[PDB]
Amino acid sequence: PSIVIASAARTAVGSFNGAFANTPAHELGATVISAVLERAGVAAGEVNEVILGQVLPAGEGQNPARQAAMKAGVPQEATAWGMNQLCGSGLRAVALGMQQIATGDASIIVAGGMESMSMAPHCAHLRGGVKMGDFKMIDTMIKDGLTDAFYGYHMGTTAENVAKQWQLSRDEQDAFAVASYNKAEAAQKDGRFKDEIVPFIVKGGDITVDADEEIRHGATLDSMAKLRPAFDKEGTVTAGNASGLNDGAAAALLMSEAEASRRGIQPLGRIVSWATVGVDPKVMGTGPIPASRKALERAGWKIGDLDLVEANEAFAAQACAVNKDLGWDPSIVNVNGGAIAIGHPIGASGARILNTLLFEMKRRGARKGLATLCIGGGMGVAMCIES
Amino acid sequence: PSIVIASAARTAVGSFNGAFANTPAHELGATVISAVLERAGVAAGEVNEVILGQVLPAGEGQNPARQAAMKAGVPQEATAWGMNQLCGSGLRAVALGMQQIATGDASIIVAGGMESMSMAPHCAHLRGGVKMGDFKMIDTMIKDGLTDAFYGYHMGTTAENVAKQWQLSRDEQDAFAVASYNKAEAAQKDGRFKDEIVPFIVKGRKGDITVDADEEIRHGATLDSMAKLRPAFDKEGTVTAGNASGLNDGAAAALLMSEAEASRRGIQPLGRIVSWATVGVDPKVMGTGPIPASRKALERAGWKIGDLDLVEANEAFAAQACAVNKDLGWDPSIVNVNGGAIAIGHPIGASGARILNTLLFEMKRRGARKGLATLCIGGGMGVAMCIES
Amino acid sequence: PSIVIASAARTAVGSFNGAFANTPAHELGATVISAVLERAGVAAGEVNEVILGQVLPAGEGQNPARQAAMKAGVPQEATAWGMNQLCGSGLRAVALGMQQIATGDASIIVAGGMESMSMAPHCAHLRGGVKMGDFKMIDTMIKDGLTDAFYGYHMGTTAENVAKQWQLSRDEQDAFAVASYNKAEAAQKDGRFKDEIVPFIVKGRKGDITVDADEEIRHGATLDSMAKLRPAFDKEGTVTAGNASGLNDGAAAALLMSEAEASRRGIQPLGRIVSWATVGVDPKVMGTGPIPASRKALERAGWKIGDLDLVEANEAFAAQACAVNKDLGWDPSIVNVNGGAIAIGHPIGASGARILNTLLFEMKRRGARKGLATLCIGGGMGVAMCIESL
Amino acid sequence: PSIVIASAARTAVGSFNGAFANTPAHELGATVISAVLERAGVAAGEVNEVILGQVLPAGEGQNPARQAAMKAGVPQEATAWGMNQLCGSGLRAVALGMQQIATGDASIIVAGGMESMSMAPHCAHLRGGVKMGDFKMIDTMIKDGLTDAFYGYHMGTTAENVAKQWQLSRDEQDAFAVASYNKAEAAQKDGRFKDEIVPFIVKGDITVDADEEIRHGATLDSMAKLRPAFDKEGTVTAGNASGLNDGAAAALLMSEAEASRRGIQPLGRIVSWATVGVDPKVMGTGPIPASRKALERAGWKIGDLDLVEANEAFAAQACAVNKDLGWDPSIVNVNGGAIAIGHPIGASGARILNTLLFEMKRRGARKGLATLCIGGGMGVAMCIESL
Ligand SMILES: CC(C)(COP(=O)(O)OP(=O)(O)OC[C@H]1O[C@@H](n2cnc3c(N)ncnc32)[C@H](O)[C@@H]1OP(=O)(O)O)[C@@H](O)C(=O)NCCC(=O)NCCS
Ligand SMILES: CC(C)(COP(=O)(O)OP(=O)(O)OC[C@H]1O[C@@H](n2cnc3c(N)ncnc32)[C@H](O)[C@@H]1OP(=O)(O)O)[C@@H](O)C(=O)NCCC(=O)NCCS
Ligand SMILES: CC(C)(COP(=O)(O)OP(=O)(O)OC[C@H]1O[C@@H](n2cnc3c(N)ncnc32)[C@H](O)[C@@H]1OP(=O)(O)O)[C@@H](O)C(=O)NCCC(=O)NCCS
Ligand SMILES: CC(C)(COP(=O)(O)OP(=O)(O)OC[C@H]1O[C@@H](n2cnc3c(N)ncnc32)[C@H](O)[C@@H]1OP(=O)(O)O)[C@@H](O)C(=O)NCCC(=O)NCCS
Repeated sequence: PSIVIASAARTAVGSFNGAFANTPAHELGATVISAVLERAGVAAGEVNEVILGQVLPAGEGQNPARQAAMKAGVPQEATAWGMNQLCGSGLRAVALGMQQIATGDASIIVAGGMESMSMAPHCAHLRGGVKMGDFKMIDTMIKDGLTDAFYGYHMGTTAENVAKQWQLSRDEQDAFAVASYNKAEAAQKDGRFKDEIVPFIVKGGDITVDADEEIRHGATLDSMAKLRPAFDKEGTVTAGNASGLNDGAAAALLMSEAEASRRGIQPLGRIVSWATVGVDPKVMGTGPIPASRKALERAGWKIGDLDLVEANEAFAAQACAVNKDLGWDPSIVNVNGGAIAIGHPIGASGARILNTLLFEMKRRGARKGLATLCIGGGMGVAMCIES
Repeated sequence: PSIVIASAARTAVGSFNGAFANTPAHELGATVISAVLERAGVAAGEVNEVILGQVLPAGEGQNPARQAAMKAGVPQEATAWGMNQLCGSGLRAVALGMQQIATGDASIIVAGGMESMSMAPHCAHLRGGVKMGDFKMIDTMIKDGLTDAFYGYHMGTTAENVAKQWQLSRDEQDAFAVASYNKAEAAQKDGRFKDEIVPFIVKGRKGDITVDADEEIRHGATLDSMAKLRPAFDKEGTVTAGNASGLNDGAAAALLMSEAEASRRGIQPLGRIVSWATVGVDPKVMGTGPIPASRKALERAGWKIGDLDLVEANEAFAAQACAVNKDLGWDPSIVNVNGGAIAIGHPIGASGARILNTLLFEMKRRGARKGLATLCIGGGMGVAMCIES
Repeated sequence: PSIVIASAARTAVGSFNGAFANTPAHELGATVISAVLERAGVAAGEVNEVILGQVLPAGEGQNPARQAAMKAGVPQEATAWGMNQLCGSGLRAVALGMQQIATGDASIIVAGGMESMSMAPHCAHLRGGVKMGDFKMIDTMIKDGLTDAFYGYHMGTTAENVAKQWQLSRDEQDAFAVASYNKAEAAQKDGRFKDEIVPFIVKGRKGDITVDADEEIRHGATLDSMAKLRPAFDKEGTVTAGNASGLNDGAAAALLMSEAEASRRGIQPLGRIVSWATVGVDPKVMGTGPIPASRKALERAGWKIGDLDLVEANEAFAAQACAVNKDLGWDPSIVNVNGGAIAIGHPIGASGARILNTLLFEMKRRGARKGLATLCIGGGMGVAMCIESL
Repeated sequence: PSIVIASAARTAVGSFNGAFANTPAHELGATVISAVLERAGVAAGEVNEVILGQVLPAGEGQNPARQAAMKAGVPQEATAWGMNQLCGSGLRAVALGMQQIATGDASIIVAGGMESMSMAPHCAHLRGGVKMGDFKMIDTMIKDGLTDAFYGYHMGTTAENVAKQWQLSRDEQDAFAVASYNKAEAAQKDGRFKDEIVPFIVKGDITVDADEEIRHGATLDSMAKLRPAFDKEGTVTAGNASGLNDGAAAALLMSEAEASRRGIQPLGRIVSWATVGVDPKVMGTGPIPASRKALERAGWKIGDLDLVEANEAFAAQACAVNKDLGWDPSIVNVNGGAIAIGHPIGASGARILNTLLFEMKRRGARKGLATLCIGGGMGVAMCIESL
């Protein structure tokens, strides 16, 4: 039961109300679905199932994963469904597609994630009727994506809990963000994102989007320190050291190692192990810590065996706590930047960092890799990759 | 790897804006999660993951499956997530939880579905701003749950295509519906739903109300009143409110573990999962989805259609249900012996686990050895699972 | 010039989300407009202008007063318009229609008010767009009708201000409310509302329903159940849902013409408008508006308070109504003889003309010569009108 | 009783979602109320009543006329109320305030209109509850301000009916619109709007003292390239029709004897007024019978008029009005009209009264006439004589 990633692709990460301001998530998803089939030389008729993670599907219609699969050219014989583990949806969907082939219930799976947070609507329950008084139109992006359902405050407040408990100062979080911007800004000019990015044509004059628009040029430590806190009047999490609201999609083509050998495909890597563990919702940013340990234990690897690490940077506070506890070399963690600079599409972030992990391992010849993210509500997910 | 269903439970199916009119889906889910743990003698601290299918989670908060697990008593160390394959979500989640234990990544899984379509809100994209003119507040239940995203018409229109293609008259669909109502009315009086139903406490402010009976079951469904109804989707069609399933709320789940685990704990499971399958079809005739799904599930299990002792085929529409029983050709006396969704109700996210609950307890109640549960899915898909006692 | 009220009519006052839950205000207005023409023997083609007070017209369309006139049969040559002085709109519209005839710019006026508080929609400004976060859908009835724009609290809080300054206890307000219910229930049983009420046919989906009785009047209002209610505006206050007027729908109007015109047509008018007045007060105690308005009206008419034979003072709240009767000092036995808005209902835009209808028909049945109608107005205003019989 | 206009003032007319995009109507009204008081030397404590026409007050609060009076300094002893006769509201309020003094029920009146069409909200009746299906959020500006309640189509459709019956071609309407822009742009450059306009401070603070709808260099070629805005094969376009605008205007009314006792030189004497209704299909023909009734009530002939202000709701309705009555077009809208200046529904009636009054004093005209059309099939006119 050896499962490999034959190919992977992702769209550029768009800013909130930016290039993808009016593009539904399934429009970004099918472009990625068509890319992983074209990059692997596999026809759409051979896909058995499409598994796309999505957190904000309100208003898009019946099963947006089916719409993305039908629009990419996957025939009606295949099936499609969506799943939601918040920020780990994109990565958990890859593990779920791996289990479909491992149990012998499928041969070729397209798994990933898609998210259009700009298209997230405002909602309100109006069936019972409002007899008298004002009622609130709730932002589904904030309520169903960014607000803890057990304590009522934003994910940024949970990052404040991580910063206060781990004793991470404002200057330590800002320096981590600037380092993420500098690595991401360098990677874009050097063209290290060109392989993983598939261009998306926004048919409006038509506009082709093939570059992450969240990268701001010349991020200075001085401009980072002038920002006001966004969640606590005297807090430490700001707009600079926290991930933003973004749109995008990413996916991967899954098949057995024997199947890839029969088709002459050179896969990006083999999925050797995965894990998901839950933590206290107050400190949801610490999720990747027990998940990465469980994944490495299942793979038989030590922390020193890792050659490349992709840890999602939801917040600068949560990212500092993860790298210090596990103790892995920070020079191999997010070599090309993180979500603070690239963007954070919730449903697609799991597959987004998997794309960056896969293409960078082949680019520099890394043998062992690990991708992990934190999940709102107090959870984590991790996956071990071997080239 | 042999995976068994150690226990199962479901809430009563409530009417649209009825007893559960103001109850969130995760509150119905938490009751079922606690029930399957109590009925199997398994503590909440041993659950590894909770998998709940849900189609309409807008406005309920971050990951309602996590909320249902935390409120049911499952500790924070465990994980939870939701999935969406429309009407087959409740049953696919059970197959997904079965795969978690088969691959050795988990030991005990709570899988099922929950749906509160009464709590489904109206929405509208307003970030760009409406400079001038009227805009529509869209019903998320209709848009994301009941409308085909490729052709724009309701699921009832796909049933009209099935009825015309299979040449099913208005009288044949009404006769199937009346049979479904009468079987459900008999099952309710005989108490055949008491074992599977777990009572839900509607915690109100002017008195608590206990719900332990499906309120959609209509007493004395007559063929004359069935023929008096108007078509609901085509001005000259055949599908009416009587021969079609309704809008409902409810939750259902099952406790999954290996056969060795149940033997170590002295647990007597309700059944072993022998096979499952999911196939896609044309969205125009999505009601024919269960036909190739049942064929692949039986083919994967090594069974023939004649080997089945009990059959649970979800009755999304009377037209779609008649075409399935006619194609496969199994004995209709073993299909939905206690009624179907036409009489009980059709909570989209929870229907897959709902009919699995009725299949499991009825197989135990009458000593059936082999069973099959199957549903159709909007967009042109089907899902099926074969159960052996 | 001498302007008289040739005829008057009003619909039954409907409960909030009751019989008129889905009937637009102009549908109730058209019924009343047709009634005052039939009761006076005046054809619709003779009306020069229709003046209808309305406070909550959002969502009803372009100028609902014009819609009510066109549906009642008033030809397109005539004009129609709406005005808004809150709770005094129905009565101010009559004074405004009288001025149209006084200045010689019109001959026959249909003036009154209409209100459908059940049909008042929720609204929100969405042109700029909500980039991120929740926004509020505002109840237009609460915001534009029942909330003071200067202090932000409900009209019921202004009644609490009146109760504190006049030292009106909960027991006195409850006793005033129970007395209002018993007078209204007695008047309804005796049929004293039949003349003023015109039946309204609720064109529904499963058959037409005729409404000809005020449905807010509850039979057998007890002081014990009144005292068990909780305060509705202050957690430790005195104004409750029982001693305060409710949310209601309805319409009322009158046909105005000169005394010489009515004499030429052989019409016996209901009364002569002798004087009117409107004065403003502090918005904190808006319920005291009728005190300076009634005095200014009596001064303009040359009357003293003792000359009045009948008084119709709108009962917005039990606190404001008790403070008005104590200041002016008129005999309470001649004030609201058939009950008030606490029992009948308070459709804001139409209440001014509603109590004018009750004053006019009660003056004719008992032979009263001098009458006065007055109401309080949100924001700190009052309006009053003096009527003399013919 | 002879009633005069002691003073008049108006704000600059703002574009839809322009300088007044977030300014409530009563904020514009208070500025105008304070202006007419200062220009006449009359204190706010002397005002008896404020009468402001307003058509779209949804969401602004209880009686916006009272809010404008309280903020302008008018004491609580005075009264205030709003009225609604659509487009003729601003001018009818002046006639109503004139009647208050004629009957001896008031001495000093501030009458006019105010409108903030940008602040008009979307609404929907939700008390009964929407059990199932989609419902519409209704634009109160379109529904309660611009849509005929008897035939269901826009006011621009009624102008199409006017154009067909009088046989007014597209070229004639475009030439009328361009002429209106050129007259308004010339008057602005020469400063003929400076006297009537009171500057408004949009609280960086921004001072607005110029009508922002006036476009410099309006060409006939770009006018003819525009598409019809109400009928796919119609003749009314965005260029030959008035727009959606915000603004306020008012006037100070008192008896001629009162002004003489105060040493005030009035802008004019109100000699007559009239309002007549017409068929709602051709509501633009309202000024035709209304102006005749006003002239008949004043004892004047059409040839006696020295200056005319006829609101330009549409180029089609304005051409039909000038042709029927037959007055000299060289004395009609000498400084431009609503096609170039703007058309704030509640304030347009008083807006053209301001333009008529200051232009009559500027050139020494003795007799004037202001008139507008009203949705639903009505018209209003007023005759002014200088003193
Ligand atoms: C930033 C956030 C908190 C919302 O605040 P926001 O108003 O939308 O942020 P904006 O970009 O619109 O404005 C931020 C300001 O800081 C400035 N700024 C932001 N990042 C900066 C940087 N890195 N360097 C310098 N300046 C910066 C922006 O230009 C902007 O300027 P302004 O003061 O004129 O507005 C949003 O990113 C957020 O909600 N993040 C949560 C992500 C999350 O929780 N994901 C869940 C996974 S746990
Ligand atoms: C069919 C549907 C439109 C029904 O609409 P509905 O009008 O709200 O259904 P209701 O029962 O509330 O109203 C139906 C009317 O017929 C009556 N009626 C319905 N079923 C009846 C029956 N079986 N016997 C007798 N009378 C019946 C009802 O009492 C009601 O009375 P009314 O005429 O006074 O209104 C809706 O339930 C539906 O869309 N179902 C399919 C949803 C779906 O897609 N499910 C998943 C399949 S993929
Ligand atoms: C006072 C007010 C807030 C009440 O809100 P409400 O929810 O509609 O009050 P309700 O009538 O629906 O219910 C009140 C309760 O008291 C009871 N009650 C009301 N009046 C009663 C009476 N006269 N005697 C005995 N019991 C009474 C009702 O039955 C109800 O009990 P329930 O809830 O168990 O059924 C509302 O009527 C209001 O806003 N009034 C303002 C009037 C106003 O401002 N007018 C403008 C003039 S300035
Ligand atoms: C006609 C109306 C719909 C305007 O159309 P609109 O949707 O607002 O579109 P716009 O106003 O932004 O103008 C549209 C285009 O015409 C162009 N245009 C407008 N006026 C122009 C002019 N005078 N000369 C040349 N070009 C012009 C604009 O630049 C714009 O070009 P763009 O689309 O590339 O940005 C609106 O102004 C209206 O309804 N007016 C009627 C008001 C009314 O009836 N009041 C009641 C009277 S009784």
